[PDB]
Amino acid sequence: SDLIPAPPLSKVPLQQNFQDNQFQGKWYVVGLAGNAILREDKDPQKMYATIYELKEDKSYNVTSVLFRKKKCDYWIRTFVPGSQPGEFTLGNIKSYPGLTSYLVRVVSTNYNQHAMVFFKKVSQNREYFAITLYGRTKELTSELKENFIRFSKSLGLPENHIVFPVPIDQCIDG
Ligand SMILES: N[C@H](CO)C(=O)OC[C@@H](N)C(=O)OC[C@H](NC(=O)c1cccc(O)c1O)C(=O)O
Ligand SMILES: [Fe+3]
Repeated sequence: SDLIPAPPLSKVPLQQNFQDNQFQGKWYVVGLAGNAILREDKDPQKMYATIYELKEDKSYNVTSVLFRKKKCDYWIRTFVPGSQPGEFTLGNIKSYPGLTSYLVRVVSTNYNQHAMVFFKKVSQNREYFAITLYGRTKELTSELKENFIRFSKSLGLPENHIVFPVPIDQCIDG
């Protein structure tokens, strides 16, 4: 119940010329970091997928599919376009008990291989933040992973708060 403080938004770059149409589709979480994320070598974090779908109103339908307790859970929420392109807020925030704020900032992406996305939420008055290294495939170059590690560290996170989920085939394919 001690959190590393969220960084100031100045330390989180924004992906320039964000193309919402090109960001659509399935992304694999090849890297995950955050002040509430901890490496667990006893029971390692399994890889999951997050699928982005533009609706007519240009807001995203965001579905995360995860393999947990031998079934696939489906975490659904809406990302509403924020102050500038590549920046979002959470739609229908009142339906999530405790949530007072939620921010999404796409830091960098080339749209067809990889992406880094910054998340910040204030839940039960506690300020959580996270970065995900998204991949179009389950594997990415060690270079991109090291860059993700360097970015996470630049935001105050030590490497025991930086995990690389293990590739799986259940649920996240198809
Ligand atoms: N189900 C998967 C793990 O199998 C999962 O929820 O991990 C993703 C991660 N973002 C997360 O939700 O874990 C920590 C959790 N959430 C965050 O730290 C978090 C932080 C910033 C933005 C978010 O949407 C978050 O969910 C928490 O508050 O304890
Ligand atoms: Fe979450």
